[PDB]
Amino acid sequence: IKLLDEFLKKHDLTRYQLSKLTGISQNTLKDQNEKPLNKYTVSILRSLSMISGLSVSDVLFELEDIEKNSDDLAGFKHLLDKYKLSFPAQEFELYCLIKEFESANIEVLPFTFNRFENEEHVNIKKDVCKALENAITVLKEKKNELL
Amino acid sequence: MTIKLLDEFLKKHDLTRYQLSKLTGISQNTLKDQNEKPLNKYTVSILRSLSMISGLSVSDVLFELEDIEKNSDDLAGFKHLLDKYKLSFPAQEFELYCLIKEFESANIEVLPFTFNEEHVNIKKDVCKALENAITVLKEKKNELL
Repeated sequence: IKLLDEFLKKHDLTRYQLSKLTGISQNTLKDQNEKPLNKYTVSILRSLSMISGLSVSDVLFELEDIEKNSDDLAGFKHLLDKYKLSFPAQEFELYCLIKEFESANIEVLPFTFNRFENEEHVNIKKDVCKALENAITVLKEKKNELL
Repeated sequence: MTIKLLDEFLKKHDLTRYQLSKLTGISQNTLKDQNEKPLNKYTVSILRSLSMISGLSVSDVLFELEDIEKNSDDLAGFKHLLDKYKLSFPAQEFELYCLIKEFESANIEVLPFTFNEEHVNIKKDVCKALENAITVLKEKKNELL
């Protein structure tokens, strides 16, 4: 999806402009465009803040939000796309936990749902919400065992 | 001032580099290297690891690090001035800090502001000096946008 370009495009900006403003080379920025958010430096956040008018904090949040929307979310993307559901706060919380584990070099095995998808549900939205809350809880408990 | 950002952060949260290394598997010598870096070199990965161990959101971690950095920054000459007269203007100091770091991220040097007129209200006058300097950097930035 290319994270840097998505942010720039959201604000009607280009890597062309960013390169002229900052002196950062065209190929460096093409590289930057391929990087996952975990590789972004505060320096790049500051450059984007400068050109976009957003605080550094708000730049990071918009990039997180863009990344979150293309992320596998450890298997939940499939479930959310399939059933056409949206739980913004919970999805973001799950995303942040997943990225914490990644930053600690700890693998997060995908949540899987083959029994869930091969069973009847009274309310699918309620049931997926519950599954997402349950996944958040397991990841919090997994984190707690490390602290 | 070349304050050790990582240690200052961890110390404020009763944490050590040793604990951070335990959590993340990042070797203690790598964290010693990390401790020597200015904030502009910090990755989101590091911010996330600090968020994980501290219980603070990534946003709150970033802001704490920025505040630590800002409070030891030369502020293009204003630190000496602010220290001399024992004055504090947190929002204005931070806005000046933010602009300076924007320019540094754009490989643009900010030379220090230079400073015997009469002052009845030194608080007020240094505050305007600071506000004036902010405007200068904003105009300099606007010319580039």
